[PDB]
Parts: sequence; C-alpha cells; structure tokens
Amino acid sequence: PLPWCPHLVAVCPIPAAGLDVTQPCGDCGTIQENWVCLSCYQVYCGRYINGHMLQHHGNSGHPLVLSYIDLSAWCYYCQAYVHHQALLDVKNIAHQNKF
Amino acid sequence: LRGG
Ligand SMILES: [Ca+2]
Ligand SMILES: [Zn+2]
Ligand SMILES: [Zn+2]
Ligand SMILES: [Zn+2]
Repeated sequence: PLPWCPHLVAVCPIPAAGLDVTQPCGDCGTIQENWVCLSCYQVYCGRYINGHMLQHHGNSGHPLVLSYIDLSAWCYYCQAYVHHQALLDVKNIAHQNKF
Repeated sequence: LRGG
C-alpha cells in the first residue's frame, strides 16, 4: 500500500451532485463491483467482473479509481492501493451515500 | 485483490 503517489494530482473535485454508489457500469450495466473514476467520475465495473474501468483507464489514461464495495482507491500506474488525506472527502461522500 |  502507498501513503502517497505522484498521480494524486489527477484527482478532480467531487461532483456538486455527489456520488451514487449503486450506479450501474456505464458499459455492461452490472451492479456487482463497480468503481468510480476520480478524474471524470464515470462509473465502470472492476477487473474481476467485466473490466470496464480497466478499459476506461486504457482509453483515458485516468490513473486513480475508487471502489464502491470497500472504498479502496487504486492507482493503475503505481499498481497499488493508495491512501492519503487528499482522498478523505471523496471516501466520506461515498460512505455517506452508501450508508 | 488487484484494484481497478
Ligand atoms: Ca446526488
Ligand atoms: Zn462493466
Ligand atoms: Zn475517468
Ligand atoms: Zn500512482
């Protein structure tokens, strides 16, 4: 796990509308294990489902994504989970919507 | 347990 990464700069403000942790994958419509992109805030399924967030990474280059299952943040380039106070707000907003 |  990383306490910081050089890609945290890419994290954009949480949408004013907030987050929807039950939002379907934008490609396959599944609800199983979705992630939200911390740059564009599109929602796509994890790599153990249909890999649409991975596809999104491939298309966009956006580095950091947040899990709607356990609120872990993954950096595709660092290939690691990253935890940092820069992510405090987004994780809280997700948590509040979830519970 | 790989993310993303
Ligand atoms: Ca909302
Ligand atoms: Zn999908
Ligand atoms: Zn994105
Ligand atoms: Zn990184």
